[PDB]
Amino acid sequence: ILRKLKSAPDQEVRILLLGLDNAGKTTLLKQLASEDISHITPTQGFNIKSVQSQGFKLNVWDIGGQRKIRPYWRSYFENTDILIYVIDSADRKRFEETGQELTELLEEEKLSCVPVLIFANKQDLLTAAPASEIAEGLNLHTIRDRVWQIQSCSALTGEGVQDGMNWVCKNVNA
Amino acid sequence: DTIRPEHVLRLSRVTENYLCKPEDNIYSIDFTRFKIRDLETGTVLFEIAKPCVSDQESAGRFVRYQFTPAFLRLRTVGATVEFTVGDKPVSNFRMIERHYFREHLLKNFDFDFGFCIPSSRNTCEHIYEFPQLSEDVIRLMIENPYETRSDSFYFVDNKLIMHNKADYAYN
Ligand SMILES: Nc1nc2c(ncn2[C@@H]2O[C@H](COP(=O)(O)OP(=O)(O)NP(=O)(O)O)[C@@H](O)[C@H]2O)c(=O)[nH]1
Ligand SMILES: [Mg+2]
Repeated sequence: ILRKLKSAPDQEVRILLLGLDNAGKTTLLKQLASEDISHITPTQGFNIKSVQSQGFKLNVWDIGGQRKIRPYWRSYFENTDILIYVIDSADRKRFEETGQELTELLEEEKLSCVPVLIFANKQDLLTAAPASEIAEGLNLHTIRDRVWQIQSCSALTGEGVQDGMNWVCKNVNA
Repeated sequence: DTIRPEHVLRLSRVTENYLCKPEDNIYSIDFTRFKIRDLETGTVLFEIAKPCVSDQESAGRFVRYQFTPAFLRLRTVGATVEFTVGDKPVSNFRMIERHYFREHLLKNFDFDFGFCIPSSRNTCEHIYEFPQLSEDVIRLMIENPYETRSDSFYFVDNKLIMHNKADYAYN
């Protein structure tokens, strides 16, 4: 009848969520998956969301950002299609620190040319630094050999998350 | 003994026996949490975690679930597994879960976790749009409780370590 093999592409989209501990990666991922975020604990490992539609798979990886987990980030780099890097916009003491981690990430050869969305998360807070100020601190405008984007967001409310995901969808296959 | 993922993706029906013993789990991988939820409404259909072990009544690694017929008309479902890893390192952890109904492959979930941090606690939610089932398949699946069965194979370095099974009914 209207039964149609519209699918059969066997595609694979890989999104990798990184950032320092307490940035909001797990909260953001569970928000994206419309999931309970009432009792989030520090991720000592990885959280995956594997969303399928008839052979098309979208795999999203949230890796822990504890000091004892960051060294293992390098193990989860292969085949990444988008990098989402989360920054606690209210924790200014750590900007410099997070600024180095991202700098290390964008020099990793395993992640070359992968588009990177920088979520300036926790914009629901009074102390949250604006996204432009963070982009200053990060020297994001010197980023060459890849397309990047910053996005004010609050994983708690959801504000701005769909804008970042719209960018991610627009700049996939890059 | 010598079960590779390739000799498992070619199966056409549930295996008659477990393909490894509980002693084969040399990496002390322990599944600590399981959740089924309807992602269209958000309803958590089933969940069992951490200290809770069973609500019951060869090998102790068999579960079976019953649903109302409405389950077979759901649009998208989300199944979450949470497992811990021990001292020994684990490179290339893989999971192959196959649901059949009498030599009829309904759904294949082949996910390669890869490296697992030692002493880690990880989760994986498979969110799938329910498979395209003809109304004949619905009729048969409803009318024959627990003839829909599933094999859950878990591999480490292409070497089967864990084998759990399940039967599903919709009455
Ligand atoms: N006010 C506010 N709090 C937020 C926001 N996003 C996350 N948080 C909170 O910040 C904390 C960070 O927790 P979490 O989401 O686990 O961050 P994480 O990236 O997973 N850290 P880890 O790498 O250890 O797992 C939590 O208490 C979380 O509720 C936000 O937009 N606003
Ligand atoms: Mg986390």
